[PDB]
Amino acid sequence: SGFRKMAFPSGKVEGCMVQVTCGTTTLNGLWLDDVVYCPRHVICTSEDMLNPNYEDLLIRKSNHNFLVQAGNVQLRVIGHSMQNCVLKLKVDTANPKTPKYKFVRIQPGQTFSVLACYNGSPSGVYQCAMRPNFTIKGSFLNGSCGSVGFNIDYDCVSFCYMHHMELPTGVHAGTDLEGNFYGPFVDRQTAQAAGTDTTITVNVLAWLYAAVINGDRWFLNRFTTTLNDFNLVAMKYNYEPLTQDHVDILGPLSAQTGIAVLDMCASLKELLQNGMNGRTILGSALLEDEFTPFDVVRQCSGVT
Amino acid sequence: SGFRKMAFPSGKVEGCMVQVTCGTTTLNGLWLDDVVYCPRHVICTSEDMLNPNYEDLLIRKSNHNFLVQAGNVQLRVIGHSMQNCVLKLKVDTANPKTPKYKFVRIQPGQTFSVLACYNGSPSGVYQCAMRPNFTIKGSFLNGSCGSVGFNIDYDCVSFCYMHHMELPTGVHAGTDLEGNFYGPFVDRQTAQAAGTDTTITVNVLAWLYAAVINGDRWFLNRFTTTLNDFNLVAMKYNYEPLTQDHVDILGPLSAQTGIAVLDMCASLKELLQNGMNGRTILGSALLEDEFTPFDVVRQCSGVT
Ligand SMILES: Cn1cc(CNC(=O)N(CCc2ccccc2)Cc2cccnc2)nn1
Ligand SMILES: Cn1cc(CNC(=O)N(CCc2ccccc2)Cc2cccnc2)nn1
Repeated sequence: SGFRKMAFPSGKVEGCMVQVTCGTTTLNGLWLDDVVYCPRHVICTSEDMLNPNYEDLLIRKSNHNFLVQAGNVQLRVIGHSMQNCVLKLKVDTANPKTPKYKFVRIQPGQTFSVLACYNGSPSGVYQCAMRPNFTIKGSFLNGSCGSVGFNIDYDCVSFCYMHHMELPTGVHAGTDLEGNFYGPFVDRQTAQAAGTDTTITVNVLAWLYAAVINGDRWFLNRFTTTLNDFNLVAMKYNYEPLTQDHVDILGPLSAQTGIAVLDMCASLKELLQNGMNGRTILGSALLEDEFTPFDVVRQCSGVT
Repeated sequence: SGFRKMAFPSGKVEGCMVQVTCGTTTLNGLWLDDVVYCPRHVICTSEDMLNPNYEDLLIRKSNHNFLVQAGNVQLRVIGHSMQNCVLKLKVDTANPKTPKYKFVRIQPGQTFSVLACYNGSPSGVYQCAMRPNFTIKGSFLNGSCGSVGFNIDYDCVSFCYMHHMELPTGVHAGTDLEGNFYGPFVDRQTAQAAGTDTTITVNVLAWLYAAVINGDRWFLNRFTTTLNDFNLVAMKYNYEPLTQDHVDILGPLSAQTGIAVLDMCASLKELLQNGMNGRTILGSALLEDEFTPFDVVRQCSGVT
C-alpha cells in the first residue's frame, strides 16, 4: 500500500542524453539511432531570442558548428535539418544504448516522467501532467532545454515532450519530438499567454479511487449525482467537464472498489463545495490531478 | 524555476536489480560486484513469517536453492551468508553494470530515491524521507522487498535502504545494506509499533526557502523569533526541535535569500499557529518536510 507521485525508471532515457553546443549556447540533446534531437534555439544567442528568424540563423551554421558530446566522446555531425522547433543532427554513429522507442503526441491531462538534464547529464526525474492549457509545472533551470518527457510500456519508451522554455509566469512549455509546441507557444522571448488552466477531473477521480484502495475513505458519502449535476459543480470550480469517455476509463477502478463512478463524483462534489476541513487524502491537503486512471491501476498493480 | 519532488536518475541502480527465488518465494536482489544482496525473508514461506528462526531456516538451504536471475540470464551461486536481516549470495560473475557505490546508514530526516521493483524489474522511482520514527511512507506492494533506496553524488551511488516490510499501519520498514533495520522493527509477522512520528523542521524551513526562491512569498512576515520560542511552538505541533546544527545547514539558503533563519522560523511559527488559510506553497496545501537543505540547493542549482 501507499501512493506516491512515481516516475518511470529513467535508465533507458539516461543512455540517450547528449550535450549539444552551437557557438556559445549549450543545451541537451536526445540521441536515438543516428539522430540527435534538440531544441532549435541552440543556434541562438540570448540576443537572437527576442525575434529569431530560425531559417536565417540556421543558414549561417554548418554540421561542424554543432558539437555533440555523449558522455566524454564526441559525435561526428554529418547532417542537420530543422523540423518545426527541433533540430535533427544526423551523426555517423548509432547510439548503442538506443532503447525501443516511439514518438507520441500526448493529450492534455495525460502524465509523463521528465528527466531534467544539464550539459547532457541527468540531474533528476519527476512525474508531471500535461496541463489542460498545454503547459507543464516542471522544475527546470537555464540549460535544462532538450530535457525530455516520456512514458514506458515494458521495453518501449514513448517520448512525448522536449523542454524548450519557461513562461514569465513560471510554468513550462515545450514540444513533441517532431518539434510541434504543445499549446499556442512560440520559441521567442516574448510574453505569451497560457490559457486558463483547469483541474483534470478524471485524474482527481482516479486519485480518489487510489485513496479508497489505500484506506483513506473519510471522504466517501451517502450521496450520488448525475453527469449533468456534477458538471454544474465542475464548471463552478474550474474542473474539466466529465464525459462518458472519462466514466468508461474509470470502470476498472469503479469495479475494483465497488464504488460507482457517479457516487465517487458525489464525493468529489462535496469535497469541492466543503473543502477538506483540515484533513488529508493520501498525504495531500488538496485534490491531486496528476495521476491518470492508468497510473492508479499501474501503481496499485505493480506493473514493471 | 519550479519545485518538484525529484528523484535521482535511477539508471545506475536499474543495472543492479536481479530477481532472487528460494523455494516458492521470489523477491528483488541487488547485484554489486560478485555479491547479490536481498532480504533474508526470501528463505521463508508465508507460514514461516509468524516467528521465523532464520538461522534454522537458512541451514536447510544450499547455494543451488537460491535462483538468481539478471534480466534473462541465470547467475551461478557459489556462496551464501546471512548478515543481520540480509542474505549475501556470492555469484561467480561480477555485475558488468556495477556503478561506483558505497553502503551508508542515513540519519532520520534525510531523503533518498527508491526504485520500486517486482520480480527483479523496475516499475518506478520516487523520492522520500526516512521519517524521524525510522519508517518510510513508500508505495510498495507484495514482491517489492529487496527494492532499494539510494542517493547519487556525481558517479557514486550511496545505497542506504533495502525494503523489507509494511507495518499493519501502511508505512514501510527496511534495513541498511548491512541488514540492520532502521528503527525497532523485526522481520516477523507481528504487530509492531512505529514510534510517534514528528515533522522534520529543518526540511520544512528548507522548503520555505525553496518557496521564496521560486516566488511564493505570501507567508513571509514582519516577525522574528528565538530558537527557544520557536521550539515551544515546534513542541506543540509535533515538530522536531530546531538546533544550531540545523540553523548552520540552513546558512546557504539564508544567505541566498537574505532571510535570517530565525525570521524564517517566525514565518513557520505563524503558519503553524494560523494554518494556510486555504492558500498553497509550491503547489502544496500543507507544510512539506521531504526536502532537506541539500536537496533544495541541488534542485535550485541544477547539480548533475
Ligand atoms: C546555455 N543555455 C542557455 C539557454 C537558453 N535558456 C534556457 O535554457 N531556456 C529558455 C530558452 C528560451 C527563451 C525564450 C524563448 C524560447 C526559449 C529554458 C528554460 C530556462 C529556465 C527555466 N525553464 C526552461 N540554453 N542553453
Ligand atoms: C512472493 N513474495 C511474497 C513476499 C513477502 N511479502 C512482501 O513482499 N512483503 C512483506 C514481507 C514480510 C512480512 C512480515 C514480516 C517481514 C517481512 C513486503 C511488502 C509487502 C507489501 C507492502 N510493502 C512491503 N515476498 N515475495
